[PDB]
Amino acid sequence: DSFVIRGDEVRQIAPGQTGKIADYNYKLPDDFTGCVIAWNSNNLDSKVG
Amino acid sequence: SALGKLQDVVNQNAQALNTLVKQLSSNFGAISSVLNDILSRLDPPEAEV
Amino acid sequence: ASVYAWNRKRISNCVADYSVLYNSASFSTFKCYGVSPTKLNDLCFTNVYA
Repeated sequence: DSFVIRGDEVRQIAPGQTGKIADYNYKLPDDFTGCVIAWNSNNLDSKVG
Repeated sequence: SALGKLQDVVNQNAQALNTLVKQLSSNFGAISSVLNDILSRLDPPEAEV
Repeated sequence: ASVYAWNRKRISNCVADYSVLYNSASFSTFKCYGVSPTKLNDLCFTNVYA
């Protein structure tokens, strides 16, 4: 499950979390089995303009 | 005190029931001893604990 | 006020909506500890201090 979010919003992608994108964009179950991969993509998903 | 044995049986049964009732008022390390309070105060991840 | 002289404001006799706090994205940290943030609108309180 792949998506792009901010650098401070990475803590919300976890079971039992509360947040903005945790409610309105992407929700995980409380008994969630599996796990998340996160990395910095500042060189590919950013433009000066 | 002639009928002490029957009264003792009755007292022990009533006292055991009263102790069982009183044990509902203990929180056993939880935030509250009332289930309704916990359910109306917390989300399922922490209310579950 | 400074941290060593933190100001304590008593909240009483009002109807408070915590949606305006939870729905705003300005707050970097919005953590409630003894209560769920979304259940605050369903509760009655006193001894509220800011």
